[PDB]
Amino acid sequence: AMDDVAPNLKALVGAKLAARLISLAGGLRELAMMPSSTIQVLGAEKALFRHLRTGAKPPKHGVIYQYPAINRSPWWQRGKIARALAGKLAIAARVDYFSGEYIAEELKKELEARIREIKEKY
RNA sequence: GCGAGCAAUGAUGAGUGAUGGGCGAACUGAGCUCGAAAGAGCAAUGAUGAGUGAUGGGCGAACUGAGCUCGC
Repeated sequence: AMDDVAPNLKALVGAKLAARLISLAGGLRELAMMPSSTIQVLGAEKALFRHLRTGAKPPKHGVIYQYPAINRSPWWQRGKIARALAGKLAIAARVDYFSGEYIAEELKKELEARIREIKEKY
């Protein structure tokens, strides 16, 4: 049993999003020090920039956009899933930096359950 | 105060602006959804709001063309 050891972000979202969130926070310490309501908009790029400089439309999502329930679903669900996903990611990044202990099937079950709740709602 | 020089065969005005890429001034911060309705489930370990692309109606918008200069 002491051979099956792994990081959580690789299981909850996988490398295409995990290594992007690390690179857009500059590092994994910095991603673990970030709030859900900034992890939502990491890699929104030109959309975050002009929401500041010109006071434009707030970015609904950043590099999280290609998640398994955002770029492929109705607009009603796209906004609600983005911040819930960023919540569960803000937990997962703090786990993988500060302790490195594995819980990611429960972090998956909670994000199945909150998206099933978004389904009974919408 | 009055005259003098230049000018439609071109007097006047302006040291200031363009195009492209990030960051900073404490994102919202609790509601939502189902139900005859009390109620029930989800939620600060993040509810909700803030998307991109396209379709239709409405609203508004800015070079001049003669003045410039002076001696006592």
